Amino acid sequence: PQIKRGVSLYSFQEEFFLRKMTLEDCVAACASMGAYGIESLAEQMMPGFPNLDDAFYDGWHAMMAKYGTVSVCHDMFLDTKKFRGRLMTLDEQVESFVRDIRHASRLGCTVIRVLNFVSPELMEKVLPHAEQSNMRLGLEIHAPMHFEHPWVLRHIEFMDRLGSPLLGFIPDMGIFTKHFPPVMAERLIRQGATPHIIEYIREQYDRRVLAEYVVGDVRNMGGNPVDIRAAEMLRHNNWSNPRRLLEHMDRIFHVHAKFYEMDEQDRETSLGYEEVIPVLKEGGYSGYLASEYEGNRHIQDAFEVDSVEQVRRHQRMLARLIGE
Amino acid sequence: PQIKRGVSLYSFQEEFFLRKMTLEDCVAACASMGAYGIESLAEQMMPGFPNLDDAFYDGWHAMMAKYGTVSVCHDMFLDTKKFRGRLMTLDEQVESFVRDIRHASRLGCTVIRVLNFVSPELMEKVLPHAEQSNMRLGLEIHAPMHFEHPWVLRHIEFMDRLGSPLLGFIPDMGIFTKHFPPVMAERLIRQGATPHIIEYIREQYDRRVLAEYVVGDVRNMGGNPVDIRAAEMLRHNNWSNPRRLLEHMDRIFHVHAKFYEMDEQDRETSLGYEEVIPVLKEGGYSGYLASEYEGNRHIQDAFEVDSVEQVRRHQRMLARLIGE
Amino acid sequence: MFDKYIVVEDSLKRVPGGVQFGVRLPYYRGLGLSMVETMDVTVDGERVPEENLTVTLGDRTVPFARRDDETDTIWNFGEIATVTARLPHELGPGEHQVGVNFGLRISYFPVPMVGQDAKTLKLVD
Amino acid sequence: MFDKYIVVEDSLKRVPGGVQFGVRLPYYRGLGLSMVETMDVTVDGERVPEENLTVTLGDRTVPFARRDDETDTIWNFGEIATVTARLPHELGPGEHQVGVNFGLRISYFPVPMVGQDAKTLKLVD
Repeated sequence: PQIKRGVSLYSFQEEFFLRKMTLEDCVAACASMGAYGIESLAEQMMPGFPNLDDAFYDGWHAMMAKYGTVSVCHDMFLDTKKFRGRLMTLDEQVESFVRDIRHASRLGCTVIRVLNFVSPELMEKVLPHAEQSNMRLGLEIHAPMHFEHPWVLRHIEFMDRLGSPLLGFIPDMGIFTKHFPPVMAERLIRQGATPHIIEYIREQYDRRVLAEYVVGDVRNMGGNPVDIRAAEMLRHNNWSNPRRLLEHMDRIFHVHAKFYEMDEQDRETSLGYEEVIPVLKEGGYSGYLASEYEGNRHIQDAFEVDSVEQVRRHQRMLARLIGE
Repeated sequence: PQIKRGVSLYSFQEEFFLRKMTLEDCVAACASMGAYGIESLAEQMMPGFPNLDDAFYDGWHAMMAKYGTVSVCHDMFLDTKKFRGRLMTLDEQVESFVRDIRHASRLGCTVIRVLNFVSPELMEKVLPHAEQSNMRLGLEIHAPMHFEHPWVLRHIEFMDRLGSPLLGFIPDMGIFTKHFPPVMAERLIRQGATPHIIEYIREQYDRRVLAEYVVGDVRNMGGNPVDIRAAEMLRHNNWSNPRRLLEHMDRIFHVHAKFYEMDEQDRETSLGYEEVIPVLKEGGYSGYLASEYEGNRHIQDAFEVDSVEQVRRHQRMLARLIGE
Repeated sequence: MFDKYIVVEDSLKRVPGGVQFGVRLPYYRGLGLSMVETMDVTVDGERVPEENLTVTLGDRTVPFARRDDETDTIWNFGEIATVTARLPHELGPGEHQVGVNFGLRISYFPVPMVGQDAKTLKLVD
Repeated sequence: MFDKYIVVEDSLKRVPGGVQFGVRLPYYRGLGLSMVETMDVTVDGERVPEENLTVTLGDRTVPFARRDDETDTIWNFGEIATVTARLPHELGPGEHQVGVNFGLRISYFPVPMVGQDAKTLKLVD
């Protein structure tokens, strides 16, 4: 009974983009669901970052208290390609990362979502700065990666050597994509995909057939460019072993409860919540599951987006599976 | 000290193709290295399969005795696309598989290399036939797959349910591709690849960067079609966690000791033998490591192939690492 | 992503030597202007070269060709930028087609991230 | 794979209505003839249509267009098949170019596996 419910405000991006919900509107909706853990993206909803003033940070603290919510996680970004013709120097990357540690500290967070692409060497070099702010750094593991991917294995080598409890991981539930997501398949057909070939792709997805086989096969049976791009989604969405989480539980700081579609039954239609949540309980997980709605980008061409409703259903699903 | 040295005769394909070495020549070379375990491909070196007569099988038994070698493993193939416009029926697949069980029995083998693409459902349906011949069925795990790949996870689900000790795995050392194989990179340059871009690809391979990132990046920096195909080899060659083998040791029947290039130092230049062999010892492995030379297909355009020499060096490397 | 929202309705206005209109960035967070690698603008199907384009974000107007120096000028999430197109002739009244094709230099993505939109806008006075 | 060995040296011979020559399969095991999905043959750069091609493996000669029925006829590993090309005119003496482009229907591979070769062969008498 120690798994906690939260929401990444990324879930409300469509309404925030359209100026239908403010930053505080998002937090309010979140508290109304009993999802008191808040995850935020300063570069998404806090214009003026990384130059936010004490009036903002004090106001965010007062907002959290007013709603009974907790500022849990800050999601950093790292624009290594900010300068045309080159990448940031390692020192420029450290400077950018320290920005986010400072901000997460002032926001009251206990963990930062470190982008999946961040190198072990950068994690190592910024560690003293994290230590000074007692800030956990959780590298996101998202599709098509998993805890046995060689990039993650190399990150683990570094964390084993450094021996710091502040370095760890944030699994994204898209590494538990059990079925080809329906809203993805449906948008592909709206874009002109061949329905017979989409059905082949969805079937082969469930069968766990190698991605490169499905791609070449769709090519070989005369798939159009949309069909081929549909097949190539198998390179970007994956199932992984849920019991592998048990090996890394001390480093699992936070979970991105990614979802695309909650049906009227309060069931998520493609991601492996019923397999993963029992494992987190078996492992003694005491962190947050933070709703991360991404259905908007797939349905927005033909349907109104209702992120609050989708997150309400998702939170009811989480509560049931946690055993509240 | 229980790991045994063997050779898959696939290692000598170039000389066999060119009629420089007979089937018996291959076995003889193998015994001359103290690699007494023999793995063979009937569809490669035994014309007339699946209609070999008792004179052949008795002669193979006598050959094994003459050289002190052991007929360990038979490598099956399954031509599901034998009929144009359709796949074999499941019953046709069973019939083909039973051919190979029968042949492996008559050849004296204790294990069959089952092609990586064979479905769990076929493994399940042919199991009674394997049981009748007490024949182990080892599904090959080869790149880009690994023991946590969802295809393998599903195979494991079936074997856990069936509860038979005859169903298992044959890891191929290409799932321990530590570096981009030099003979592969060199042939790509002979085919017209850009040397600066090849160096980027080899570096990113060591860095464990996501395959799709490397591919898109090579595309983006102006790579020619050969450069792009070079980048796409990251989808077909992978590193995996060597300690994962410990979880599955009771089902690891045999190991394909794939290699591409043994240098003059008796070192394999890209595959993870020094990491894997200690794990097999830690796990109590008592099977064979069977040399599987594949360098021929990459070097044959510009260099003579000397498979016996390459396998001699490989066997010396295996002996040293096993601790003979 | 957010493609249907790139060209802002009711925003086409005349300026000396051309027109201005509102543009939103098809991305889920704010992005420095320097990583708007391409923004191909068409007016009435005719391309506006990069030398005739300026971007206004808040109180800062920058020539599009100088965006490389705008590494920390943020095109905020959902923020409408005023894009100014210098044109070779005055635009008559009524409706005109405005097209914008974005390619974004996203650091964790290997190729430009793309978003495209076109809308029929009336010349609002 | 084995591409440099597809066209067999010293094997070009006249037959009634055309020529024959030796061909090896660019694959690492024997394969049923029915999965030789394409075998594009050129003589002197001119394509030989599939209806003018036959394959002889051992004592069996089959028209290439009927290979679908040859599911169990094995092109063995390294075995030289005699490919017979019916041509529209007699071939003069001396050297001629023979090209073969294979596409193999390999069951564990999603697209045709390819091998190609061309050699200058002398008309051996």
